Amino acid sequence: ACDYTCGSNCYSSSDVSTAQAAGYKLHEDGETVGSNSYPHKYNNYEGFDFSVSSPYYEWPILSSGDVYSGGSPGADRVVFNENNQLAGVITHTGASGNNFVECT
Ligand SMILES: Nc1nc2c(ncn2[C@@H]2O[C@H](CO)[C@@H](OP(=O)(O)O)[C@H]2O)c(=O)[nH]1
Ligand SMILES: [Ca+2]
Repeated sequence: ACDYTCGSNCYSSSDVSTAQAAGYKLHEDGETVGSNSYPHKYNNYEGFDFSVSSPYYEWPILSSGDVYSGGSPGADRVVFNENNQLAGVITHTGASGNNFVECT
């Protein structure tokens, strides 16, 4: 069973922890990857009820199982905070335009 289901993509907790660790490391070092500069601030315009405090940062999680290193980020993202706490896993899949919905 999937711990997080983003559309058709299936992710386990280990998939999320691995992606999160990479994104947080880049955040700490003040570095970014890709043309859209990840990781970067996630403003939460959607208004999700996150259990952890802001600021939030978004980082791509890939269905391939690889850690994001540039190029197309796909539709899925892990959102973490300043303390490297997982806020949640969100996706563009099933959401209009560039909006997000939570992965179930
Ligand atoms: N939908 C949405 N996009 C946000 C939010 N905060 C920042 N963004 C950025 O706005 C764009 C929406 O897809 C993305 O930028 P990016 O294109 O540079 O990755 C996304 O990272 C937010 O709260 N909601
Ligand atoms: Ca996996």
